[PDB]
Amino acid sequence: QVQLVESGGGVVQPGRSLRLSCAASGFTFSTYAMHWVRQAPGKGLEWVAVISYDANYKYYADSVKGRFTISRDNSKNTLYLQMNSLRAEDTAVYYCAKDSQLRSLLYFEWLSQGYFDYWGQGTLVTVSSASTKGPSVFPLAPSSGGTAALGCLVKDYFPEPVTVSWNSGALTSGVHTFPAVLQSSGLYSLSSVVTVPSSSLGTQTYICNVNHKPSNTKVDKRVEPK
Amino acid sequence: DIVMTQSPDSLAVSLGERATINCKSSQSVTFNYKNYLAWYQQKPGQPPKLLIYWASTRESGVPDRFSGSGSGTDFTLTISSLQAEDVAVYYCQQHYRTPPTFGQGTKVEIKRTVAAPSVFIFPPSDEQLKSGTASVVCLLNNFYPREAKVQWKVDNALQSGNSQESVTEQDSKDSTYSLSSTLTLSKADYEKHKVYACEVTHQGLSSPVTKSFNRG
Amino acid sequence: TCISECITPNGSIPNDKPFQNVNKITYGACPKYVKQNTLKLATGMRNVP
Amino acid sequence: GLFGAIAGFIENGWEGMIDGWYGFRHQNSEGTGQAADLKSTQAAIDQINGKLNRVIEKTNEKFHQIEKEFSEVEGRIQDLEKYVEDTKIDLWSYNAELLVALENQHTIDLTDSEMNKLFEKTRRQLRENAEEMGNGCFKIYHKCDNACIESIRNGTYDHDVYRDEALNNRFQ
Amino acid sequence: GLFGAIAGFIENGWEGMIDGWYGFRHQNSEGTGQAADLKSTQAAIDQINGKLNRVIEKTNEKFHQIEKEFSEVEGRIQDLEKYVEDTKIDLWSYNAELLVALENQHTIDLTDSEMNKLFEKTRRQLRENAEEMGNGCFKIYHKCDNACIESIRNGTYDHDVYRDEALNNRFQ
Amino acid sequence: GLFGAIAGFIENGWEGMIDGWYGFRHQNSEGTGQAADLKSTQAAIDQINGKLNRVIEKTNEKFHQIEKEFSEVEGRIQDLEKYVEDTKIDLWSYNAELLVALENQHTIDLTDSEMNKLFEKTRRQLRENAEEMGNGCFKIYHKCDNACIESIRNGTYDHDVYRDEALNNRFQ
Amino acid sequence: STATLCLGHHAVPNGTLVKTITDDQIEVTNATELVQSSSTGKICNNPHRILDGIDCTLIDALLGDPHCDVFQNETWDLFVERSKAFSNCYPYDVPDYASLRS
Ligand SMILES: *[C@@H]1O[C@H](CO)[C@@H](O[C@@H]2O[C@H](CO)[C@@H](O[C@@H]3O[C@H](CO)[C@@H](O)[C@H](O)[C@@H]3O)[C@H](O)[C@H]2NC(C)=O)[C@H](O)[C@H]1NC(C)=O
Ligand SMILES: *[C@@H]1O[C@H](CO)[C@@H](O[C@@H]2O[C@H](CO)[C@@H](O)[C@H](O)[C@H]2NC(C)=O)[C@H](O)[C@H]1NC(C)=O
Ligand SMILES: *[C@@H]1O[C@H](CO)[C@@H](O[C@@H]2O[C@H](CO)[C@@H](O)[C@H](O)[C@H]2NC(C)=O)[C@H](O)[C@H]1NC(C)=O
Ligand SMILES: *[C@@H]1O[C@H](CO)[C@@H](O[C@@H]2O[C@H](CO)[C@@H](O)[C@H](O)[C@H]2NC(C)=O)[C@H](O)[C@H]1NC(C)=O
Ligand SMILES: *[C@@H]1O[C@H](CO)[C@@H](O[C@@H]2O[C@H](CO)[C@@H](O)[C@H](O)[C@H]2NC(C)=O)[C@H](O)[C@H]1NC(C)=O
Ligand SMILES: *[C@@H]1O[C@H](CO)[C@@H](O)[C@H](O)[C@H]1NC(C)=O
Repeated sequence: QVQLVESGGGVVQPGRSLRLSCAASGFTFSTYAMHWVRQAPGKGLEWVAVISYDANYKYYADSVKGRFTISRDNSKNTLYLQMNSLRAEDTAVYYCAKDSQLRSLLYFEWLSQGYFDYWGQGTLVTVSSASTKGPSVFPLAPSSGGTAALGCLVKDYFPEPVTVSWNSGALTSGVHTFPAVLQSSGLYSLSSVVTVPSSSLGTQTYICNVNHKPSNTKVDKRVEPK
Repeated sequence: DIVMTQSPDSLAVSLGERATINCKSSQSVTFNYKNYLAWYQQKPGQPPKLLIYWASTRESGVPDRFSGSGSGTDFTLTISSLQAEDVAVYYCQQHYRTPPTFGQGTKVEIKRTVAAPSVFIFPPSDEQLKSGTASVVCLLNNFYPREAKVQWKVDNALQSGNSQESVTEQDSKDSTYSLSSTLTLSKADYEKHKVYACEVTHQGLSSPVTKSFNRG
Repeated sequence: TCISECITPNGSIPNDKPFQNVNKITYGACPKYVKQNTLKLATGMRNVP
Repeated sequence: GLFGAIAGFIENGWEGMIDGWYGFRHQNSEGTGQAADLKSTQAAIDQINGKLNRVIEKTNEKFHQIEKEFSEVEGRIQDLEKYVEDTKIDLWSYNAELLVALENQHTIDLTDSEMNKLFEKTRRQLRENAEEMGNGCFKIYHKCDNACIESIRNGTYDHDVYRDEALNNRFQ
Repeated sequence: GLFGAIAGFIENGWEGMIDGWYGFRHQNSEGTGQAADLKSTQAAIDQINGKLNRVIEKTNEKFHQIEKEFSEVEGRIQDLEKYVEDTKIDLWSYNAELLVALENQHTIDLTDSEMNKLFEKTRRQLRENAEEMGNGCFKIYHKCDNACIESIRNGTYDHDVYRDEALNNRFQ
Repeated sequence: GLFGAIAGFIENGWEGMIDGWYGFRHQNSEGTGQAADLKSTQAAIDQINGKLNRVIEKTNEKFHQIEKEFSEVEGRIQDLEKYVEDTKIDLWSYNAELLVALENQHTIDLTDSEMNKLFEKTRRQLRENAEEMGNGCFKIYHKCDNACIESIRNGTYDHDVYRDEALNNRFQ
Repeated sequence: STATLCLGHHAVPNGTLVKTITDDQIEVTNATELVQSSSTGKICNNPHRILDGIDCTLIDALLGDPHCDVFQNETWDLFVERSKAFSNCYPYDVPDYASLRS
């Protein structure tokens, strides 16, 4: 059945352009309106544009007014969205959504839309002037307790993701991997930790397996006492 | 803009009891006997699926325990008995006037038995101290409820603005959360003060717990 | 190379309207051939200046 | 049109109304001005959009269509194959011409109705404080400043607050 | 009809109005007389004109029509020839019987509207100086001569001139 | 409807009215009650009736029908035999689909119209004794018991009895 | 001191959805169905006169096939040819069988 599939986001410096594409399938695309709705990181839903089936009424939410332009190709069944003059505030994942109402008549700015019927994959658009750095994997030293625990702080990398595992994936239970956080430098860091039995803080050696595909970086640290 | 206000913010109920959420509109979103309001579920790392439309019809796929209700200006979503595949944010939306607007979102977690954290502090790594700046770390392990609070103290000077944190999702076996915290300083200021400590205060701690190292 | 459901001998035509006037010969799910070359359905009110 | 609102008792249309389809131009102490009434404007648009979609849901996906041109003169069978088609086309057109007509007649009568409906709804809301001027303008009989006015536009106007003033302006 | 003036709140119709289709009948200090209102008698006749004219041009001109009566029994090719025409016929007959039924209902309701339209044209002119008895008749609340009746009917009444005179008769 | 009484200024309909389609609700000194209006109910039903009867005096009493299912693949004659039925059946659907949809939008707007009619029969009774609240509700301005408003219901209301009281309650 | 009178109309707890010119679906207090969609399952023998052919085709009946001579001289309004039917005599063809049945 219905299926929307978004395309072509990523890293993009401020003031410069980019254009997304949603490739619809499984319904009569040409007889329905389409929307773009974005979502700040770990925040909420904003509405961005609508474009009628006609292709001839289009309205934008004020934040993206007149930088963005919502465009539509009812022959090739696919919805576009030009993002000129981007900036920080625009960082979000971007979603195409299908209008519920059939051959809607968006004769005006305020007229009522339909509900959002099906949504797309989603596509991430990052807007920063940082160019790529790589992860700087430091360990975290054991101590006292009942059973203590040890990890790997991964400082200054860009952009996400970074992906960890413990001892080639041979250790999984007790592992926690904390969502990243953007330092004011613009580079992300994350934390990753595992609690373990104390009765092998010497014998059981502990390699943590970091990766950052966007710089081609691979590290492997070890985790020891003292 | 019509302001959609959702309430309450976070929820939490015992897996198999009732949960309930409110969407409050900036003005009537009812018109010719239709209530132009819809409700969306959003689990993480994913888009939203449509839960309810026209205030109270279930979208084909949804199971019979979800229910929209209300008319005009107050509406109320209802999970009659919260199975555990419900933990998501829940967003209400109006589409009666462009710009369509959304509620802020109501995260619903699982209520469980209280759970103290387990606190570990870490000093900055020998590899790091070679390149200028210095990082301390604090780890709160499998605790519950979500609302813990770390406070850094450089020689008992409550710290602020240099520290960041993040938390994990709710776990799919214990339902505790878990928190990491990163006090970043320069090596400049690391070498002045000797006693580093993070003071966790939390429901399962009858009084604040402080974990600390000395530098050597 | 192009999508299009409705074939005439004059070429393809789209089926978004309910009535064609291109050719009574028609393969595919095509609007019905009517004699008139134009029929306008009013979508607004009466105009008065 | 059936109701006499548009194209009739309302002299002509306002060419400077771009926000919507139905409106309020006024005059009081705080100058003049215009504003579009949406609850109406949608109401009509709905009905049109609605019949629009009713009108278009069909495409004659019917089987093997016979041969309709012919290379040679044949007789009885060829003759019937033309007559059948000729006759089909003549009806389909009759249908086609009648649909546009009834629909369009209705579309007009419908937009007329909505005007009148607004104008009634308002007069009611104004219980005993104005009089129908005749041309689809009122004469509010007190001092109603731009504050008060919008109340009447978006429904909130409480008539009792004024009455005293307006009863006296009317019959004294 | 829909608007419920004719065969409705207007008891019945004037078999002795012979210069028009809608009009007035007075009783004043000077006696008793009657006049047609032309404007409305025109616009009611002018739609019916168009309507008729629309219903008419329209005549089936094609094309070497097939044989329709038959002097042998031939089974199948004939069996079809008849059923093609037999079927066509039933269609047009329906096609027809609908048109007339539709048109009329409307012709009847538009003529009704025109009356109610003329009722509300008057009402708005006599702004305060009269009250609807509900038998399609006003009770003007002042003294009004043949010159003032004929001034109402030709659009030129002046509510304000007989205003004060009107209110005393109503209220005190 | 087009008149905007039903699902219009008449907020919503009444489920506690089992003896009639349209009707009355009072509140007063003595108590509060409800009665149906029988003429306007009968009015509406008596149309919807004839309407129905009209929609149905047809059933194709013709006439040696032709073969429509098939044992073989035969080419030309067979093809036309199918085209001729496949076509008829397409038309006769359109016919049906149009019919209900017109019939229905009228059947609706007509009953809306009747609710207006009852409303204008009632205003015109209460000449200067009442005011339109705006929600299908009249404020009378005089003391009116269960025998009084019974007059109104059964059309036997005199308005001059109460005039002096009502006027004084309204304007003073 | 003064009364209020209110006019109104009735409703039901479950109307029917009908179609209109403007609206696809819209709920009215009651409907009725114009399309017959069901059959008793059996042909009635009144008021038309039905001849049940059983294992004979009408053409055979006419031609006079042995197991069809039950039918000589019979008269019918509607002749009901059964799918169980057969022929059983010299093998024949009738060009324009089509028509000779009709
Ligand atoms: C409005 O009128 C319609 C018909 O015009 C009403 O529907 C009718 O309901 C009755 C009683 O329930 C039905 O009678 C019988 O129904 C059962 C099957 O459930 C069976 O014993 C018989 O087959 C028999 O027909 C009836 O089917 C039905 N209509 C007609 C035309 O026969 C409806 O009750 C009314 N609407 C409301 C809201 O009351
Ligand atoms: C489509 O092609 C056909 C093929 O000829 C055209 O039909 C004829 O058009 C010409 C030009 O107007 C006339 O001389 C003939 O009278 C037409 N014949 C019939 C039987 O209708 C047709 O014009 C073409 N139409 C379009 C829109 O391209
Ligand atoms: C329409 O008819 C009226 C009513 O009789 C006419 O009234 C005349 O009006 C003028 C002033 O406008 C006066 O001299 C007289 O009272 C009337 N004359 C006659 C002979 O009756 C009038 O002609 C028309 N109205 C207008 C505004 O022209
Ligand atoms: C309609 O209702 C009225 C009032 O309810 C009825 O009037 C009768 O006569 C007097 C005159 O107002 C009333 O007080 C009584 O209630 C009625 N008495 C009798 C003996 O009938 C009457 O039933 C109806 N009107 C008509 C004209 O029949
Ligand atoms: C009436 O009987 C006819 C058969 O003569 C039915 O038409 C068949 O229906 C099935 C199932 O829907 C289809 O696969 C075909 O279109 C038909 N079969 C054949 C062999 O032609 C029809 O469905 C029956 N309907 C009722 C209401 O009794
Ligand atoms: C109508 O709009 C104005 C502000 O432009 C104000 O009088 C009032 O808040 C509004 N009324 C309603 C019911 O929203």
